Amino acid sequence: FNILLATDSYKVTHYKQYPPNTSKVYSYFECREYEETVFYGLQYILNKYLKGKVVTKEKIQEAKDVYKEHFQDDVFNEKGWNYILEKYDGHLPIEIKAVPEGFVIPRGNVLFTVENTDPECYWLTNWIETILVQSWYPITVATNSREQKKILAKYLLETSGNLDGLEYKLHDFGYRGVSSQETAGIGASAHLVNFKGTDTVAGLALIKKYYGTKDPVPGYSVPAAEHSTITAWGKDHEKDAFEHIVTQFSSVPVSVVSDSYDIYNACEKIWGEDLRHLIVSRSTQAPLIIRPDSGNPLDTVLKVLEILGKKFPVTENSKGYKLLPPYLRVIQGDGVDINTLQEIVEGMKQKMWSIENIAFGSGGGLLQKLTRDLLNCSFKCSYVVTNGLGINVFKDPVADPNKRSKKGRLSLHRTPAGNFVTLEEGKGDLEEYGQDLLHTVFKNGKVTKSYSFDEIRKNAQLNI
Amino acid sequence: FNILLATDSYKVTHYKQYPPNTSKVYSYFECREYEETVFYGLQYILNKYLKGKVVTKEKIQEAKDVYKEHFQDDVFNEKGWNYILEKYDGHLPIEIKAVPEGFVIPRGNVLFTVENTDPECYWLTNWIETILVQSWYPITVATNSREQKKILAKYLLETSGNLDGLEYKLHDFGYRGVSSQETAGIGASAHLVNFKGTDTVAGLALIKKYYGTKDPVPGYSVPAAEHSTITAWGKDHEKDAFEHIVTQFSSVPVSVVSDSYDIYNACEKIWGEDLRHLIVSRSTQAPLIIRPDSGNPLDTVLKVLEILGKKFPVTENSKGYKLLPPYLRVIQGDGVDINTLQEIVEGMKQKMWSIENIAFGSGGGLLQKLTRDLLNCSFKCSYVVTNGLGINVFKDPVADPNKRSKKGRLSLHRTPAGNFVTLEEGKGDLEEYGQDLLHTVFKNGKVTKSYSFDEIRKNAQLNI
Ligand SMILES: NC(=O)c1ccc[n+]([C@@H]2O[C@H](COP(=O)(O)O)[C@@H](O)[C@H]2O)c1
Ligand SMILES: NC(=O)c1ccc[n+]([C@@H]2O[C@H](COP(=O)(O)O)[C@@H](O)[C@H]2O)c1
Ligand code: BEF
Ligand code: BEF
Ligand SMILES: [Mg+2]
Ligand SMILES: [Mg+2]
Ligand SMILES: [Mg+2]
Ligand SMILES: [Mg+2]
Repeated sequence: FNILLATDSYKVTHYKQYPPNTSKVYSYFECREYEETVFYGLQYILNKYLKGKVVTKEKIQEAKDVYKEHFQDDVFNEKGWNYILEKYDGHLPIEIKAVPEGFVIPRGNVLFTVENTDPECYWLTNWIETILVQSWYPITVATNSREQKKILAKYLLETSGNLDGLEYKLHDFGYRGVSSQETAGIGASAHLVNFKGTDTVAGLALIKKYYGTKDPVPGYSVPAAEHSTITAWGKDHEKDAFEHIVTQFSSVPVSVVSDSYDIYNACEKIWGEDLRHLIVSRSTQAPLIIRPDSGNPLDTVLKVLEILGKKFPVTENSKGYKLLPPYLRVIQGDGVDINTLQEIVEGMKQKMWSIENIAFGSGGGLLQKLTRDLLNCSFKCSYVVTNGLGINVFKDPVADPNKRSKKGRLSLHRTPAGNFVTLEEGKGDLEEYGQDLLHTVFKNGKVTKSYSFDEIRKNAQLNI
Repeated sequence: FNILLATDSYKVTHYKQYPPNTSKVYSYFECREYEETVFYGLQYILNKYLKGKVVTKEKIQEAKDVYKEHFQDDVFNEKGWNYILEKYDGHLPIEIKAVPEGFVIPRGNVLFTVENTDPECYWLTNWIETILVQSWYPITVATNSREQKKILAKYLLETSGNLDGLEYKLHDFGYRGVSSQETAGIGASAHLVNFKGTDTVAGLALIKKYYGTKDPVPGYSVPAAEHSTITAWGKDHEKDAFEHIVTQFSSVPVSVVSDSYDIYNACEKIWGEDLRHLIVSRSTQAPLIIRPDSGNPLDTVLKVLEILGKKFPVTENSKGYKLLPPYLRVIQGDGVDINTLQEIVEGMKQKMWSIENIAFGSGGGLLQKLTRDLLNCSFKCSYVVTNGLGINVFKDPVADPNKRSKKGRLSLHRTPAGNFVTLEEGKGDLEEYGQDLLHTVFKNGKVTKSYSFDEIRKNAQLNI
């Protein structure tokens, strides 16, 4: 990896465009006005890409040669990058201040700020915009995952009276549905801020290396079938497949995809009659988890539950909702996103089925069908010093007040009512709102403040 | 990177679920029934992740330790992975056959197949489903980018009579808007199959390393301002910023973002009056490219063109469409996706403006706002050998015929009319349809057939 080649091309040309005698460029990231966002993922970027000796003679030469062809011209700031190599042993003279990871902050607040610590390196602040702005992704995954946790918590509490099992109710199925291995690890880690169930194994190593947990692993899975392991037996032998699988995994939970040919026949006849003896004998710690995977998600879940309710001994819990026996559960992992998850739990509640009975899997909805524009994430210069004079700067496009940016040096504060406010124009310096909540997390090539994954999870808890 | 940790967790458990006495599992990828897809990106995955010694004693131990905690149980196929290590020096006994990269194939056709070449490794075929299915991403980017190229070609031809400059009409702005550095390189390389202009520098090294071009670089950029380089001058000094910037880049094309405060004022008064003398003196090879970046994209483009056409001499080309002088062009890089791109070129055509006048930048629309479901990309087992007998297998869920998969051994053929057909059930063996278009690209740890990026671009060309 070469940081000289990890920016938007145009930024290679910007050192020639700032006002002469500019000594400081100061910029900030916000999720510009999903009312609150989980701040998560900057620490991964600081450690993997920004800290330590990130400039060498070889990387400068590599970049020089690439840009000469890419621009068909010499624009590359060879001298400026060489200055960093010679003066600072290739450590970036940058200071980044940030809200603690895991913090849940309303939209429109400063989340981190970036500025150069050497006047010669005024151009460096925005060089690294591109790489820092990618923090949008773990923020957005963590935020959207937490929003689904809120929905699940509301309905689980209402239909059952407690939150038991909540952290296992939304399982990450998105490894194949993301755009890369690196994205899989980042997104899966962001989901694990809120939940514990994951099939996206890449998330584990990332958390272990960059954040750390008291537990050996931050997430867990269970054995589960896929269509190849059912259909390989042949269409006439779906029962033999089911029997073999539950018997191989007789003492741990096992998920078995049941819709290869006819989900309703599988539930009613195969599970509900032919193999019923192998289900009712299972432990509470080792249920069969039936997995439909096609059809209208709500309609399918309701009909599956109706079928099972007729074949197995249903109880009524203390809230008056129906509950399958403890050895039998359902997981819906097709077509799941925040919208359909809401539709399913509401439809279940309306038909008097406890949310205890169900869990969800989600792949693309969880890790891929998200963009930087969902929380309007963006990074802008708000302050410059030119000719020794500090100036508060901003953009304010006539036709889109939504793209208006903040002015001057920024700080994040608690209000007297304990909400958040971002103070502009250096007004934090007046101290009418107590101390700035941002902390220096990176300075001159070093990570200066860090959070464990356990701390992040605590910061990210729901109010309930 | 450890390929034992690069699968969906449940696949770790599948070796215990297939029918006993299974010696072969054979699987295929399709973009299940955007009528045609550009096949691109597999060669990256083969080289980066699948080839050579990918199993070691250490990687086996690491996976074993991780999975023991992840599953709270010892389900991991240590023996099976050890067998590959000892027998094949850690090289995967897998054969993959694929349509050539760059090929443009209608939906619902086999694009590649995967099978194990050693009966002991029947479980391996689908172990690597997760990593191979990520090919959805470069396929989908390449395909969506090419569809935008078709729109641009149609309107450019209609309004100008030719396709000159077509390959520079859609510029990749997506580096900050994708989910990771790795995704940035993959996505950017896929866009470069169709176009030559990019700010996502990461795409260049990926192409150079995995594909190769005769040209020094596969993509190019031009100097361009951003809001920090304009706003840093202070609000009252926008004209000074513009002047400094066009003067710094007087002999190459230069893009200058013009909407920091009031795009219409900037066009009519700053460029069109105060600095007009610095614009009309510019070369045809070094135009000013004015960049709006806010507002309704269609309304804004049209109003900018109207303003400019009143301040600069406009000609009428041989097709009857209005053309700005050659030293002046516009780039619209906000809110651009395939739908808004079509709306803008159509709106322009209606107001009699040549598409020669305009180019586009697109970030999230081009590289992030895409999912595996756009082309319905899926990987399924279609054939297995159990007890020495081959059986054709498939899923066919009752409530969604769209998830029905193909049966048996597959092959891809030209039809007598020159179209494509996927033959099922090993019917390609009858040779009634000319030769199979799938070629072995990977076998037993070796990449056996490779394509240059130049060949891919040729394969992916538009008809016209
Ligand atoms: N453990 C599992 O059951 C498991 C794991 C990974 C993916 N999947 C598949 O993921 C699909 C959902 O993916 P999307 O949410 O990306 O559409 C489901 O159809 C499911 O079959 C299932
Ligand atoms: N060379 C350039 O002009 C350039 C490069 C990269 C990103 N951008 C910015 O990208 C934004 C578009 O990004 P999205 O398409 O992801 O929304 C534009 O508003 C533009 O300012 C511009
Ligand atoms: F494994 Be099935 F095709 F979702
Ligand atoms: F650089 Be601008 F804020 F698009
Ligand atoms: Mg599925
Ligand atoms: Mg912009
Ligand atoms: Mg934007
Ligand atoms: Mg699917």
